[PDB]
Amino acid sequence: QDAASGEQVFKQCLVCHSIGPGAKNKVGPVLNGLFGRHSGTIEGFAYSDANKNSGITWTEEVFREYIRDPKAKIPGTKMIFAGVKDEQKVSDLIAYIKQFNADGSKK
Ligand code: HEC
Repeated sequence: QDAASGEQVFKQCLVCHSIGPGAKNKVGPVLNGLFGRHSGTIEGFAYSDANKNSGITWTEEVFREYIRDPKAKIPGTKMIFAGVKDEQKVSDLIAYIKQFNADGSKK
């Protein structure tokens, strides 16, 4: 979707997550290079067993389902957040996050 627009939806996430150059782990783990990565693998982040042992691979479709209702997808997750219900917002959000490489540089 529209990355400029996803940047604004990302503000809800920024409180707990970093993205971009120099991103560091906070309440939540860095989101650089998210798509394609296996859940619970950012080094130095203390993941819940619920996330670490889930066996999830972060594809766009799986991100989509998770973000609408995190607790429904990963019961017991430390990510206590109501989710993003709006379809367009999710599509924008995806566009924004997809811009980043694992190192925080922009594709
Ligand atoms: C604090 C109140 C959070 C907000 C707001 C958002 N996230 Fe989050 N996120 C948070 C925690 C504590 C964790 C770890 C969960 C655990 O159970 O260990 C997470 C995790 C994620 C993940 C999975 C990451 C992985 O490496 O597997 C994703 C994909 C994720 N968070 C995305 C995300 C987005 C897109 C948000 C904005 C809508 C967002 N989170 C908000 C804490 C918090």
